[PDB]
Amino acid sequence: APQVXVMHP
Amino acid sequence: PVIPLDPARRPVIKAQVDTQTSHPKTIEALLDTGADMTVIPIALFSSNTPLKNTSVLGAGGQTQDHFKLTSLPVLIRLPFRTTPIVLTSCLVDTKNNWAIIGRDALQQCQGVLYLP
Amino acid sequence: PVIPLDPARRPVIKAQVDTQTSHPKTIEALLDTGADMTVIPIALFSSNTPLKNTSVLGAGGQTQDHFKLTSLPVLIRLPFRTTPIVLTSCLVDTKNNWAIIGRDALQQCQGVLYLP
Repeated sequence: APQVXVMHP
Repeated sequence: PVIPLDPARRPVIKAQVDTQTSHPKTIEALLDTGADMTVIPIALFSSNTPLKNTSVLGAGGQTQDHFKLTSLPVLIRLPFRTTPIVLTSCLVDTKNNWAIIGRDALQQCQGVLYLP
Repeated sequence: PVIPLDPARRPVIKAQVDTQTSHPKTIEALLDTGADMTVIPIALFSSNTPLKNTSVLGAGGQTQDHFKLTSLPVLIRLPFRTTPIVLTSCLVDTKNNWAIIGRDALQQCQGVLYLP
């Protein structure tokens, strides 16, 4: 797969 | 522009996206050096719209059903620039939460990440 | 350095990461403007460490099981630097898939994106 990265709450 | 990196204020820019399926729209997008590929919300697309399925690796593992892949290029215009970025293909978020400008597109803007 | 962005080549760096729970270790980490906080593989912590609960939003939606938060700060040294990034806390990847240097770490290097 391509990668897609990250958020809080 | 120079965009400063801050944990509490995401590097977002306004961007005109042309899906070739309906009139171009303005979205708010995250510049993301950790995205292989660009992501735009399904809401940009007409309802008659054929999209290919695909795997995406995310924070919590590989997702099968969340993202789709376009068949046509997608053109993106950044603020105050006339030439579009043209992506051969790009990812589509079915949940409408991610608008992400990835390295495919930043390569085209000739974007850089700069560490002092 | 100026890192060029390229979809076929992940922008990665070699970083020495200090959990303060086992000896420091140099790992390869993804440089990632689309991350609010840094992510460190659970493997780098004594299997005897306390870790808090947390929820993270990923490409596949919210996850509450996959990432923990650190009880102690984490120090990170980058190539050719005596002085460490200091992270009050950060995320821990329970499945050891990811090492990601995020906007927290990058603020302290004063990294920027640049779009010509």
